[PDB]
Amino acid sequence: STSTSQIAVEYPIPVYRFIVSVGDEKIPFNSVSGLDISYDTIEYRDGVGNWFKMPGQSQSTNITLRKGVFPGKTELFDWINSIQLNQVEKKDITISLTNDAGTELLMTWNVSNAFPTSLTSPSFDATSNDIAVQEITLMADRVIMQAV
Amino acid sequence: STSTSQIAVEYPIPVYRFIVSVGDEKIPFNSVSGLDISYDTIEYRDGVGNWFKMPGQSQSTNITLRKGVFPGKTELFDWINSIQLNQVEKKDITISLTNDAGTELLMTWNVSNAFPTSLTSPSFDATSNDIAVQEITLMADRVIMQAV
Amino acid sequence: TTVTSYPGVYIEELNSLALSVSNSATAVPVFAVDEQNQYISEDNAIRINSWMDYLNLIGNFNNEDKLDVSVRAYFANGGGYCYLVKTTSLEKIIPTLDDVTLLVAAGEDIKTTVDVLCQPGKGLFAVFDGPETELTINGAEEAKQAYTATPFAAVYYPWLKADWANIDIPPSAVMAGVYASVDLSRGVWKAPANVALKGGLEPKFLVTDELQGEYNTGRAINMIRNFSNTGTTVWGARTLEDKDNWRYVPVRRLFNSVERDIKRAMSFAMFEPNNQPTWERVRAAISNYLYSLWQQGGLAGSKEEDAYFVQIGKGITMTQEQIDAGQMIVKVGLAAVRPAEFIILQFTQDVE
Amino acid sequence: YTPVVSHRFMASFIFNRIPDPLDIRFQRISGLSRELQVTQYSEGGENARNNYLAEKIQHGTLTLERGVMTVSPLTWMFDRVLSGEKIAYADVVVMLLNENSLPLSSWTLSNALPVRWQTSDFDANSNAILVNTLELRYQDMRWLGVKI
Amino acid sequence: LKAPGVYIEEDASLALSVSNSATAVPVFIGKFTPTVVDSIQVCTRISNWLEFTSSFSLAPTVEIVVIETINLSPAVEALRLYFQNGGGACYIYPLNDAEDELVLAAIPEVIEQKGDITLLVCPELDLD
Repeated sequence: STSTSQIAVEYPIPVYRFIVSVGDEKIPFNSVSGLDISYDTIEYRDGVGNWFKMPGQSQSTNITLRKGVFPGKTELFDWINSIQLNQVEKKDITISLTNDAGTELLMTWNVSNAFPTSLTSPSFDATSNDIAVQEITLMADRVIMQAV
Repeated sequence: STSTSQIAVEYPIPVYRFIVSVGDEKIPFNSVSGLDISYDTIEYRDGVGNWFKMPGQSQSTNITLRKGVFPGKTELFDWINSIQLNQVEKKDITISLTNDAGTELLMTWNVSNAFPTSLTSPSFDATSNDIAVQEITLMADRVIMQAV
Repeated sequence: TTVTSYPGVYIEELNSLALSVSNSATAVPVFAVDEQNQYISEDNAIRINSWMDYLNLIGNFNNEDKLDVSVRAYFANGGGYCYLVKTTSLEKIIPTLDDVTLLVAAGEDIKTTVDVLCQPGKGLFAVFDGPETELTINGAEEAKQAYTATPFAAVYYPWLKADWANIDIPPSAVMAGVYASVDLSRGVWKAPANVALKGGLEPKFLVTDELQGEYNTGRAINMIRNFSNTGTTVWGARTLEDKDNWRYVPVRRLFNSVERDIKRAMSFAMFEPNNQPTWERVRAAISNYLYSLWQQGGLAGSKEEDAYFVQIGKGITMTQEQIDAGQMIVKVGLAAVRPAEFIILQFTQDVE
Repeated sequence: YTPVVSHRFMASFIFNRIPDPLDIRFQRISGLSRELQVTQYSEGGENARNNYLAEKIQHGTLTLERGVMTVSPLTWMFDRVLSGEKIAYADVVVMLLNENSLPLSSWTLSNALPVRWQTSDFDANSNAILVNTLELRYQDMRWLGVKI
Repeated sequence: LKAPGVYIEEDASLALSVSNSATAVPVFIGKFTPTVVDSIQVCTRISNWLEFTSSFSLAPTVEIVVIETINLSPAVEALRLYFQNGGGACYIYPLNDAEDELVLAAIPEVIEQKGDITLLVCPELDLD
């Protein structure tokens, strides 16, 4: 007979309830995926036999976060339209698994300097019951994972 | 108890009802897909360690829009037949999610200078109940997304 | 300015404009202006974007005015847009003005104003001048206590002289150019001493090292002096207070350059719903500012957990009675770099 | 500070102190190198460290290719000097560009003598633009601006 | 205060973690001085470092004996190290006398009344 306060400290947390904060805005997305922390490896072997392994260069980070379109809101396009030649207004993304209503955060992922590439417009077909869903694949650096 | 005027401003819009306007004509297509806005990335790292990321060159756009054949109408072929050596009559494509009857537009995608490549004639087989469906894969530039 | 009638080229001369290049930085000197100046109105702060914009105001340049030789030496060294405020209304206009990071006594006495103006809550760092007479080892106790002991001020003694000027040039003019020329090149955390003076500026009085040994202790007076290798240079990086928390100006100027860029980094949090998802959006807006300051070498240490810390939360730093009063208390810590003031050289004669 | 990208540039020509603003569209420009020639002199008992003596400065050779276009005052200049009519000089101003199409830095290449002029080859088997690899030798280079 | 906006202030205090756990709840009997109420609550429930600062002194109770040998009480400092190693919500029982028989014998009568204590500590140096 476990109580509801032991569940909140022992049991793991599910993916289906999270909030995303793009810069200073809160945009409700459908699926955020593709954030990770990768490194490459350097090997060095010599003669008598010493298999030295060191982690080397930090590898790039591009996350892919997906949203249905809405009749008035055009938010992801004016970020992929804002880019002239060399610079975008880079924002920071905070993802955080929440409570049922968004009154508590449970674990938070912070993304440092994010600029968008590859906005994909929806796939129209007259035989599908889907919602018109678009995605944005923004490249960034330094995903950190913060408790509470 | 939401009304039908809150649904038209809050609820998202579905893919199965759209109109396409090729140049000055209105041709009813079945499935339009493959339009997006992509960019490549330039990285620069130096010495003490500064991982500069800039978006670089705009990447190419080729969309793929699909239509069943009709007994009198031959419209997509006379566009892929119009090309002699170097130039086609380039048109512009406007895609727009609509109301039930086409009295309102809800969100519009404009494609700037479109010329066709790769018209695919239908696949005949005597064991299928399909409709003879052909597709056209036109390459273009500057897909923009316009509200209302 | 000539009127233009026909489309073409006009060959009109204008002798000796003494033209300087426009510069962009983040250091904004409020210039105190003596009350007998005519091209200023009080209870008003006019803005000077470049040397041509000041020269548009006064019309023509003369080397008699204590202000005119002051802003030339400012734009010859560092540049950046400055605010010309008259002294008798300077207590009303500086709290009014945003973009104020350092208050320059041009050639005037501001010691009564800085005591009420410069506070721990504000973001200023005033600079003013030493005495314009020669001062010796014997008068080290008299002129040192002529200033207050606040950690938000720095004093530069030797007044300048230049070939293009007649009146002596006060050193808080050039030291606001030096503060703006070093922050662009080496960042804020490096000391604004050991840097050259441009514009043909030269010190009036020669300073020995045994003279500077008495004006570095306590209420310190930084001094500029010329050397044989490089020429004239700044040779002090001490503020007025001599406690180890705020002893060096790069420590005081970094913490003042941090707070003005934290409070604009998390200014989105104003009038937001005060619950928990506002808080972690605040602790993350600070933490990837301080990390970007960490990687440039602004803080000391080696890890990111000896460098800084941001800790907020209910009960960690704020009580429940602070929630319904509308208060978010944030605790941030930093560990800046200290400069190397002394280098001693031990000369053994017998090599092993 | 932050580096700049290498796909915005324009190069304008100066034919006898008369500027040529019709010919700023180029595919690529060679990048400007200069080199101080050095004579190494080894001497005497000093056989543990080298000793380099300076000499004259050797400027590079500026190549720049463009798609073949309608005939222009640039093309009439090369055709005049490479048909043996008149050996004339032309000054070249090569500048980088900003995002707002403002110049960052410009290289002025005084008294550049048009040396060679080469088109790409025709071939029936592959699809590519005919280009005009035209290469001209300058005798001085005066860098001007910010962000060299 | 009195106006909205940011308020930068220097020379701040030190804060710690909360680290709640309802299984090993200690009680700190020692020389503490209350500052906010001073009157009636014979022992107070704190939950972290902030409820301690909002109720207690952050000041060692100086004790002088007259040629003089002195004594400084580390009960405020010894509780900072409890929150630094682990955490918890300890009851704090301030007791300055330790010679009044009418108060000292009622320590078990009030510490069974609260029904949450598992550990019993004494952060003082003095044997007597």
